[PDB]
Amino acid sequence: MLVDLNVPWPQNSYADKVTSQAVNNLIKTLSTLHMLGYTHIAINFTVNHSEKFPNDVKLLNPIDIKRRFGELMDRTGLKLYSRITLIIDDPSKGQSLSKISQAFDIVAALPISEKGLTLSTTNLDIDLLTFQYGSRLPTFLKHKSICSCVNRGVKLEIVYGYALRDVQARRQFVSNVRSVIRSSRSRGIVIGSGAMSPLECRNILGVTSLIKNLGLPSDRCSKAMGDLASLVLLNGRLRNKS
Amino acid sequence: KRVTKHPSLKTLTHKQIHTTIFVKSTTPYVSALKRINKFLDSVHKQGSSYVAVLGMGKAVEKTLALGCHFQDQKNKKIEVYTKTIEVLDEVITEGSDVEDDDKETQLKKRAVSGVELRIYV
Amino acid sequence: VRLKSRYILFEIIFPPTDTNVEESVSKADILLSHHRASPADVSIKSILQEIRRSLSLNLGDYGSAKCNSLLQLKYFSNKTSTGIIRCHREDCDLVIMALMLMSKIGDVDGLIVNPVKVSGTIKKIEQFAMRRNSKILNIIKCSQS
Amino acid sequence: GQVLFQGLIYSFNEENGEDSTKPLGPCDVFWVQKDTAIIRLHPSIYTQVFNILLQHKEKLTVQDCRYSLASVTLKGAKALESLASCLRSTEYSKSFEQFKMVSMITDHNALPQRCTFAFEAIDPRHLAAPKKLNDSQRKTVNSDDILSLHENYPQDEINAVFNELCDPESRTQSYNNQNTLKEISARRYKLLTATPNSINKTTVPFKESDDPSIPLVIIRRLKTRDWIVVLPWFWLLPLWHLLNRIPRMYHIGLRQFQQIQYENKQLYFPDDYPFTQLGYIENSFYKKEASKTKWDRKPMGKRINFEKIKDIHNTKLPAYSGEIGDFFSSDWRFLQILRNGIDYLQRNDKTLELMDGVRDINCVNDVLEFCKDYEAKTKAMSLSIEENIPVALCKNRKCQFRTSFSLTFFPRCIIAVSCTLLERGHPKDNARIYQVPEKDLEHWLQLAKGVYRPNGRKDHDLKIPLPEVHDLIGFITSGTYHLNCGNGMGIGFIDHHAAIRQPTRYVLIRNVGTNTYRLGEWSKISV
RNA sequence: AAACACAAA
RNA sequence: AAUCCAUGACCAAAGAAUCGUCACAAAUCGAAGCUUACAAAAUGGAGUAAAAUUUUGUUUACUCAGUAAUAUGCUUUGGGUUGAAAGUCUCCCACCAAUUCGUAUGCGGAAAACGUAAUGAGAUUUAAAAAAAUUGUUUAAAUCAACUCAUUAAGGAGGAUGCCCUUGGGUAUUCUGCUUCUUGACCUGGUACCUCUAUUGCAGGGUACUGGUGUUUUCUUCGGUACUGGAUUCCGUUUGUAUGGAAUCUAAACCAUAGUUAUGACGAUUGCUCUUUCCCGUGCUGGAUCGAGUAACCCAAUGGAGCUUACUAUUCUUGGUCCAUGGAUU
Ligand SMILES: [Mg+2]
Ligand SMILES: [Mg+2]
Ligand SMILES: [Mg+2]
Repeated sequence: MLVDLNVPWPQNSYADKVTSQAVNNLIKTLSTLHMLGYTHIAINFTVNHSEKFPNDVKLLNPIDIKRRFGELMDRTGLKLYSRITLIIDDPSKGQSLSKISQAFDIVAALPISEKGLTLSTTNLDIDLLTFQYGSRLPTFLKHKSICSCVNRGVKLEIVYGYALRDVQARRQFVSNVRSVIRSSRSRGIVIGSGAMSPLECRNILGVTSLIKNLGLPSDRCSKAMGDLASLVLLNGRLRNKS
Repeated sequence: KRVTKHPSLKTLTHKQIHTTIFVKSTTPYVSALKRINKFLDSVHKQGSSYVAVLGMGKAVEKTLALGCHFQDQKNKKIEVYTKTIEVLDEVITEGSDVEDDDKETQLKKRAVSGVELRIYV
Repeated sequence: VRLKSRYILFEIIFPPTDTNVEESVSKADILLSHHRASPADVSIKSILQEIRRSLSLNLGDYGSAKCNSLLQLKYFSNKTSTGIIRCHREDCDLVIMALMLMSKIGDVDGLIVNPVKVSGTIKKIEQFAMRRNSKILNIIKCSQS
Repeated sequence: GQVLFQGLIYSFNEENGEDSTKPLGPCDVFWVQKDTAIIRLHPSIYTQVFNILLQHKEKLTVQDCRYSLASVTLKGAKALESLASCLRSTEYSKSFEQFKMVSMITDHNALPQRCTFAFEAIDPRHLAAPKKLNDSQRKTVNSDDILSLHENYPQDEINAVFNELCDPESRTQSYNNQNTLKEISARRYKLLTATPNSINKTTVPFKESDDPSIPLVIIRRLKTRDWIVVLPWFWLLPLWHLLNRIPRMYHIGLRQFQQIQYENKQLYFPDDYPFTQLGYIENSFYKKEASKTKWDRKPMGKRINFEKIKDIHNTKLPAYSGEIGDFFSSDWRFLQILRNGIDYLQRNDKTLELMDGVRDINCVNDVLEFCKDYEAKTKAMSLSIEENIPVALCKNRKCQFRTSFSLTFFPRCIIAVSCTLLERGHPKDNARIYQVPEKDLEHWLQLAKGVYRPNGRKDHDLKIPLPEVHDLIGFITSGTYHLNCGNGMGIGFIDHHAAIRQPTRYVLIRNVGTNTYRLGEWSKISV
C-alpha cells in the first residue's frame, strides 16, 4: 500500500477563514489521489512559529475530518490523518509541544537557519524534517546533525510536488534533493506530495523512477516509502493515544 | 472403537470432473477463487456451460461463501442444490494381540447432506 | 541473439478541475469523470513529438540521444487513451520519468499521464489491458443499480 | 480373506535353541489355499531370502519364479478402464462380472481392501483395437454394489486360476498353440468373408481347441495404492503393448516410482530406509563415493566449502569449524556417537560443559574429537561393523524404551516421521534436524502464529536465534518440494527419546550448506 | 529471435 | 645421470553458494502449486436451565467437536538443467520365429559419421589428408604426443614359462582342443500328396526332395497388421455368442521440479588469486588489518545420448607431464 502525507491545507494562519472553493479544490485533489491509486492520506497544515497558538484543545485543528471528510471516508474508502509542520526561524516564542502533539498526529518542522537545524536536531520531538525545496536550503546540510537526528528516529521528507510548479525552481529542487540524499546516506528518506491542485499528481512508477534517477537506489525507495511512512503513521497514532 | 472412513464414490466420465471443484475443509479461500476463475474461463473450451462446486460437511459454510462471493461480485447466476451423499466406513467388530489396523473390517453406510453450487458465465 | 525490448503502457487521465461545481463521491463516478474521453487533437505523432520535446527539456542532449534510439509508439487509439511505448530495458526508467514529467499538450491543458504496466513483451501487455478493461466494467455494472 | 499386504521382512536364524533376528527389508506375502504362499520382493535381497529358505527345506518345497512369472503396476483413477479395454474373457465368469462394474468406479480408495480378480483372458494380440466396455449403467452405481462385493466372491475360480499359474504344467500348456502375428493376420484377412453378410467384424472369434488360455491375476495394494497384475513371463509383452497403446498411459520409471512413493507418505527401500543392512550399506557407499567424486572433480574456488562456514552453531567450538556431520552423506554414526557422549555427560553430571587410552571426557569437544578420530580410523577399513540406527516402534510398546566406555556399542532407535514446513524455506536431501531449545521457545511460536509488517505482508527479515550444537536429533533422507500441498515436505528420522523430551512438535530444519534454520512440525509415519 | 530443409545462398 | 627452482608448449577436470525486498478481491520481468468434497454433530447427535402439562409430548434461552479456521494471501524455483544452450553432424521416440539390415564377429551399448583396449604399418613416392558436419591457426613428417586404416568371437578343462611363495594356493602370457545349435541369400524348372472353383484333363496356393548362376545393370527408401479426443441414443441376448452391431454432433489430443522473443532491480554475507604488515613452531584450505578483480564463449523454444567445434594474458582458477631450454649441488 502507498502513503501520501504531504497534502497541504489552503490556510497559513489562524485568522484567515477557509472558503468553499479551497475545500472543493482539496476534494478534487484527494479524489485524484485515490483515482491514481493510494491507501493512506495525511493532509498537512502549515503554520508559523511566531503565530500565537490558541489556548484551546478542541480548536487547535481547523480541519474537522469527521464532519467534512467523514462521508468521503465511508463512501470512497480511504482514511485521513492530521499533520502540522513548524516553520521555525529563531528560538523565541515557543517552548510548547505537550499540547500541539496530542491534538495533531504527525509533527514536522521547517528550519530555515543554521540555528534552526540545531534546534530541530536537539530539542524537538518531531518525526520528519523537511526543507524549502523551492528556494535555497539555509546554509549547508552536513552529516554531523543529520546522522544524530536519523539515528534517533527522525527522517528527512522530500517534496516531489514542488518541482512540478515552475521551471526555474526545478534546478534548486534538484540541487537540494541530491544534497540531502548525499548527506542522509540514503537511509531515512520519506517522500511526500506537496500539491494542492489535481494537475500535479503522479503515480508510484514515475515518482520511483524520478527518485531513482535523483540518486536513490531501487530497494531504498520502496522500503522507505512503504515501511517508514507506515511506521511514522503508527508512531504518530501511539503518541496521540498513549 | 477404531473406525476409518473412506471417500465417497465418484463416477465422472471425462468432463464432469474437469468443470467441478471439490471444496475440502482445508482448502483456502483465495485458492478456491483462483481455481473457480480458471474453471469459468476453461468451461467454454471444454464445451460446458456451468461450473460445479461440491462440498460436504465442514466445508459447506465456505462453499456457500464462495457462492455468495460470485453472486454479487461478478453478477453471475448461481444455482444451489441439496443432495445426499452415502459414505462407507470400515468398523471393527468384537468376535490374541493383533495389530489394530489388521482386524475384522465391516462396511457401514452413513448419509450426509451436501450442497452443489453451479455458477454460470 | 535477441534485442531486449520493454513496452510501456500509459494512460491519459483528465482531472475534473472545476471548483464551481459540486461532485459525487464514489468509485464509478470518479472513474467516469476521470476516463471521460480524449480530445480530437490527439494522435501518435503529436504525442511522440511532445514526449521527444519533454525528454530533451528534462534530461538534456545525451539523455535524449541515448533514449531516442528505440523510442516508438506501437499501438495507440484516441478512443480509450491507451498507448504502448517501446524502449530498451536500459532506458525504461528514463521514459517513465519523462512520462511522469509530462506537463501538457501544446493546445490541450489539464491532464496527467499514468504509467500502469511495464513488460518485455506485447502479449502480456495485451492480457493485462484486457484484464483491466474487464475490471472496469464491474464497478460500472455495480453503480448502474 | 487372502488379502495382499506390504510388511517389513526379517532374517530369522536359529541354530540350536537360540534366536537372533536382523532387519532385512520389505516383502509382499500372499496366501492361496492356506498352503501355497508367494513372497515377492527385491532381487538383491531375494537372493538371501532364497538362500535362508533353501538352507531349511527338509519339510518344505521351494519354487523360484524369476523368469516364469511377471508383474506390472498400474496407477491412477482410469487405470482399470484401460486394463479392462485391453483384457477380454474366454468363458463366462463372475470375476469378470465384478471387474466390469469395478472399472466404472473410477475411485480406488472407495473400494475395500479385499479385491482380487483372476480369470483366463485372451491373448492381447487377438484384438485389433482396444474397444471400450459397455457403458450404460454408469449412472446407477450406488454403495449397495460395493457392499455386496464384499459378500459375493467366487473363491473357487480364483483358487483354480492361482493353482494353474503356480503349477508348472498348466503354465507350460498355456504355450501350446501360440499363434504368430502372421497367423492372426491371415485369420483377420479370412474373417472378411464370413456367413453373416450384414455386419463388419474386425476381430476374430475365440476357439476352445486351437487357442491358448492365459491365466492372469489382479490384486490391489493398500500401502502403495496401486493395482498390480501378474501374468506369465512370455505373455507380458502382448499385454504390455496393448496397455501402452491406450493414449492416456505413459511408462513410469524407478525415479518416478520413488517420487510417487515419497509424495503420499511412503518410503523407498534402498534410498530411504536407513536402518536395514544392505540398504543402508549401499546407500552410504554409493551416495558418499558419488558425492565425493563430484566434489573432488571440481577445483578450489568452484565448489561450496563445507569446511569454512561461520556462525552455524552458537559458541563455535574449534573442532570442525564447518559442518558437524559428513559433508556429503547423511551420516548416522556421528549422530549415534554424539548422542551417546551427551547421554554419558548427563549420566555423569546434571549439566554439560562445552569448552575448557580413554580420557575423562568433560566437554562436547572431547566427544567431537572422538567422532573425528573414529572417522580417521575408518578412513581405510570397512564401516558398519554392527549397526548405527535400528527401528523399534513395537518394542517400546512390548516392554519399554530403555536408555564400560564404548560410545559405539549400543545403537539409538529412530522413528519414521514426516516434518512439513509451515513458513518460508526449501528443504533438500541429507538435511539436519534440530530440536527447538527452551529459552527462545516463544519466538518460534510467535513466528508460526504471525509477525507482519506495518505494510501488511509477512515479516521474516529478522535476527534468528541460532541454537547450540548438541540439539541434532535427526536427518532428512527425502527432501523435496511437496507439490500436493504447496510447501516443503521433509522425510526424516528422529529419536524417540528426544521426541518424548520436547513438549511440543516444533522442530528446526537446516541444510548441509545453508546456515538458516526453518521451523516445522512432524507427524508419525507407521512404515 | 529461436527452431526447422536431399531448400536457398 | 639424480633432485630443486623459473619460463614456455601440450593433455585432462570444473563453471561457488546463502538471505531479504519490489501498491491495487489479483499481481508480477515470469512460472507452478495449495481439489480423491465429512469435526463418525444423519442408525431422524449428546445434555443442561424455566413455564405449563396428572410423566410422556410441546414452546422458549444455552453448552459440546478447542490440536478450531483465520478473505487475492501464502511456498517454491527460472537463461552451461551431472558444460558448451552454439553448429547446413548421426540416431531412438508402433510391432512383426522375419522379402522386417534373424548382425553369437575385440569390449560396453536398443541404435549411433558412438566411447575405449593390445599389436604391426603408413605419408600427394600413399589404402586415404597436400602444391556428410565442424573448425582463425585446423594430423604427423629428431624422439614422445595426436589422426587414419589392417587383425584379436563368449565361457569351461590340460601343459609350459615369469612373480609372492617353495605341501600347497593366487595372478599374467602362449599351444592342442570340447561346449555354446530356430531344417532360412533370393529366384526358375520337374516330380509326389491335399483343398476351392460344387464329375475329369487342366487353371491357382501350401508343404517334402533333387539340379543349376539363373541377365537379382532399379548397387540408396518399394513386405504384413493396427479409427490413439469427448457426449448421448437405438437394438438382440440362458435357442447360440455373455457381450456384439450401427447411428447423430463437436474439435480436440495443451503437455516441462525454466518453458515460447520472460528469466528482472539493487543491498548484505562467506569463500577463492596476488600484493604492503605482526605473532606462536619451521610449517599447517593457522589467524587479522591497506588495497585490486569474480572471468570469457556466449544464450533455451519439444525431450534424451554420442561426436566435433568456441572459452579462461594485470580479461577468476585447478592437476599432471615434457630424450624443451635457463641457473646450482653431487
Ligand atoms: Mg538456439
Ligand atoms: Mg540457428
Ligand atoms: Mg540449435
